[PDB]
Amino acid sequence: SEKAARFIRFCDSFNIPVLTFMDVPGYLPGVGQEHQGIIRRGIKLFYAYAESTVPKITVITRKAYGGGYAVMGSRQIGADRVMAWPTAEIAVMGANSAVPILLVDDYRRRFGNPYEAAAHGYVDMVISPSRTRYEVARALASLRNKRQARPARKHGNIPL
Amino acid sequence: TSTADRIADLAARHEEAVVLAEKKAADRQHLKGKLTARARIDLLLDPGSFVELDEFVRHRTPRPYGDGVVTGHGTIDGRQVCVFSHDFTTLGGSMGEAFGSKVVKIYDFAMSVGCPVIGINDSGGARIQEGVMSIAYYTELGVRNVHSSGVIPQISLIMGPCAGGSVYSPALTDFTVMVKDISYMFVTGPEVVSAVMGEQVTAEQLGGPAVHAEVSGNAHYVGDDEQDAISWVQTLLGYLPPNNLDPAPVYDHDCAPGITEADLALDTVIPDSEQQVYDMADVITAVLDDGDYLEIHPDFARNIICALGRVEGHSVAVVANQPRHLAGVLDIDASEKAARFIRFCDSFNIPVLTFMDVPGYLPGVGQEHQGIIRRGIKLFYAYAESTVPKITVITRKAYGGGYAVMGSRQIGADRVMAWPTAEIAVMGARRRFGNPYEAAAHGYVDMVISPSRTRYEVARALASLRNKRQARPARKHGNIPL
Amino acid sequence: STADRIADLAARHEEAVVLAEKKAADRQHLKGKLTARARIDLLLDPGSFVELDEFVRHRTPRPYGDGVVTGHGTIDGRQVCVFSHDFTTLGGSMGEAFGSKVVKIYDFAMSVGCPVIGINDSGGARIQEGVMSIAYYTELGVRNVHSSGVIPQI
Ligand SMILES: CCCCCC(=O)SCCNC(=O)CCNC(=O)[C@H](O)C(C)(C)COP(=O)(O)OP(=O)(O)OC[C@H]1O[C@@H](n2cnc3c(N)ncnc32)[C@H](O)[C@@H]1OP(=O)(O)O
Repeated sequence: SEKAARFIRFCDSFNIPVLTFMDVPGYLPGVGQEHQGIIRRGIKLFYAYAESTVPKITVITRKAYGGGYAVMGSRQIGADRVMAWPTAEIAVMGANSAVPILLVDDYRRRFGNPYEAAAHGYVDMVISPSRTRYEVARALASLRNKRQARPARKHGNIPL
Repeated sequence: TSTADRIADLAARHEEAVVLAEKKAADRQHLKGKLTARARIDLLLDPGSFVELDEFVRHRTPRPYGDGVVTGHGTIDGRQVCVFSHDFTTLGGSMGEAFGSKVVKIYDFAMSVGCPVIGINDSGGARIQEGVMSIAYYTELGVRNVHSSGVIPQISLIMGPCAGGSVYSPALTDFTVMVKDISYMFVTGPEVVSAVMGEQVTAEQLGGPAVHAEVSGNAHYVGDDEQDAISWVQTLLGYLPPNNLDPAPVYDHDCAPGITEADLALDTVIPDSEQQVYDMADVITAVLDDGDYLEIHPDFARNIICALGRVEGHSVAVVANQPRHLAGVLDIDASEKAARFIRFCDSFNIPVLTFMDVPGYLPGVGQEHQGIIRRGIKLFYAYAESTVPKITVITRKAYGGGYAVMGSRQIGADRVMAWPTAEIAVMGARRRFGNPYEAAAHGYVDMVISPSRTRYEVARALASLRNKRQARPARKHGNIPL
Repeated sequence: STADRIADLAARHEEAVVLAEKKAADRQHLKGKLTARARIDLLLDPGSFVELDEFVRHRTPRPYGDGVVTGHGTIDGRQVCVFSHDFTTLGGSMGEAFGSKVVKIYDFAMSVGCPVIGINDSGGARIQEGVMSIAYYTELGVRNVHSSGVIPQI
């Protein structure tokens, strides 16, 4: 998170578009990461994406769960174009952790695909992987004149 | 049908939304020793000031009113604030689309008029039943935290088990306040940790108030009970402006125009012996009105102090090295605790008052491999970027990089005064260098004063600097190390 | 000893502010002139003067303050910045320490937006310091120019 966060804020400061290739199970839980502050330090990546105003294209190759999906250049966090491969899995959780809240599991493959997210317009395209380059290139071309306003402030108060 | 029928029908829906639902939720949260969402709002807000919004919102597809959250605005000590409060009894407090809509609306209002947002959390995070949609709304909320950052004060009360987005949004707000025994914070709960990683940990070991108040740093304060937490938040708001444009409150004061006994005591507070320590709070209290201050992160990085007080009725931010813990050295934790504090205060135009007694940085493999260079430099960045008035009082040790960082003149402090016990040098030990007079010769300190004049000089410096204005770099934002 | 260190500060304070004022009055009254401090007390409201860089010294006699009294105070309740040359000490000549002290209070006045009164009484440039004395004259001039029409200058 800290590696990618400062990378993104840097690129946003010098107007380099950010292209995200996403396949994320989520944030890493467990006592090691909590006592070291994963809650506020992993969220630095969220701040970085939402703060940025450069064009942002996202390709979802496979896993897209929970906070990982939110942070990794989702549409709601400010991505201009979100395209998904058919192998994309967009859900709040994996089926192994969501269903011990009722093998009524592979009916949780309601979510094992991108088509619910596509139904709500949370992804813009469901493409064959071979068209990725094509679709990235034109998306980047379409976004070069993007302009976005920024909050009126001395500076924000990013978690430290 | 009739007009009277429709008005009686509205009264009936309102009894079900506010009375019946509340009694049901009180019964189920009694199982856990907790108050209800509405009870918490009534403890927080001025009596009779609460205006509830979206009372009759329901999920689309049992569809209770509110979908598990109570939103609205009110006043705290006469000034307007916006509030939302999770209902853990409805689906574990998880956010669905109706839930998220209510929160998104209340945040949009607070951004629109520029008042603080108090979020009262008691939630499992994102509602699994709604899939992508719940994640979408929590992201909208987090985006609004980010666009609010440094624009309106944001305060989170953690008052139950909290996971996922229910800890992610608080982390983006300015202050997180937990409550003893009843609250927790983790990415995901202990049973998911067991099924996935799989470690066998108790909730208190994984993310209890003590873990976050003393180890991770995620909690700025832990209240003994809910009302203690809520009372802390009310006191905190009493120091802060509503937004980053309008001024902080000014209270009247009983400060003494001459020199008192408490001022004279500062002349004897520093021990004669260098390996004897003292309590920096004994210095802090002699300067601040009524000797009072609200301390941020009191149980975390106790080798530095961060507090808000008042000088002549004006809000003042205090950063001070505490010699009673780890000799008052700087480590990673003290650096990041004071760094974020200073940046918050600079965002909201609170002047920073620094008491320096710093022998240097904590040495060791633990510090160096855990990133003391890029994490400790955050305090340097915080000071150098700030434009608020900065006054620094140097009481004793002031060596090397520690001297540089703690609000020296060169890093941008507007006023630096030194006590005769101050030792400003590259390193210690020949004690013709054990004083502030080489620094005073170069002008690096502006004044060498008897300690008892501290309160008098600080008060006059702050007043001299109320109209300070300083230009900022032309940029979208900086690139502070993370 | 802490009490010793405070006592020592009291001693140096009196060689910088009190005794130097006696010697400076003795030599300037001979010429029908007041001293830098007495002029500051005539200018500012009683008890409002806050003196800065009292113990500044030049680098290479190294008197405290290097020949200029600087600080801020009030005139009829409103804030002003002030500097006052001490013609007795080192001729009131422009050195690097001297110029630093005046630059500091000019930066302060530009920072907080208050007028600056400068009381001039000077034999010119400290020649031993060479081009540095020029460098600091120029620095002050530039601050006069960036202040021009922004804060009043007397
Ligand atoms: C600011 C940045 C925002 C970013 C946005 C994001 O990325 S959001 C990240 C995405 N993922 C998350 O937020 C999920 C994190 N939450 C979790 O992992 C889990 O919910 C948990 C750790 C709280 C486990 O809670 P438990 O159910 O074991 O606790 P408990 O048994 O007391 O809960 C009682 C009731 O609440 C239900 N419940 C609890 N959490 C729920 C949830 N998240 N969604 C739906 N239902 C939930 C349970 O079904 C149960 O219902 P019944 O009593 O009726 O049986």
